[PDB]
Amino acid sequence: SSSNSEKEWHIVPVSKDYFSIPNDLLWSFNTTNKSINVYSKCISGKAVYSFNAGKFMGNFNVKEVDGCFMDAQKIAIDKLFSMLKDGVVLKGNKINDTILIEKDGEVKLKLIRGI
Amino acid sequence: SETTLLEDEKSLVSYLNY
Repeated sequence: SSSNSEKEWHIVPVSKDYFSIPNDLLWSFNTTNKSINVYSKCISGKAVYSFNAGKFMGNFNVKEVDGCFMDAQKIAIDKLFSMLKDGVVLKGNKINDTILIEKDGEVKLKLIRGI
Repeated sequence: SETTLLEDEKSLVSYLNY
C-alpha cells in the first residue's frame, strides 16, 4: 500500500499570492520512502511529511536555482513550501480523483488541475 | 475516503497508490 510515487502532480496556484508560481513544478509524494519529493526543471526538493489534525506537512531540503523561478516565482515556491509546513490539507470541493492543497481555510494550491 | 482526503499516511497512499 505504502510504496507508489514518481507520480507527476502538476502543481496549481489557486490563491492570488501564488499566481507567480514558476513554469511548472512536479510534485510527487514519495510514499515508498515516505518523503515529499518536489522537483522541476530547476528545483530539487526532498522532505519528510508529518500529519497534525489532518494537516499534511513536510520539512523540506530543497536545492534550487535562482532566475528559473525568476524572483516572485521563487517567493511563490517559498510560499507553497511554507504552506505544507504550516499544515496543508489535501481536499476540496467537487473533486474525487484529484488532490488539492489548502491551508488556513482555503485552497491556494493543487495537485493537478482536476477542478 | 473524502473528496481528496490524505490526512493519514495510509489514506494518503491508498489514494496515491491507486
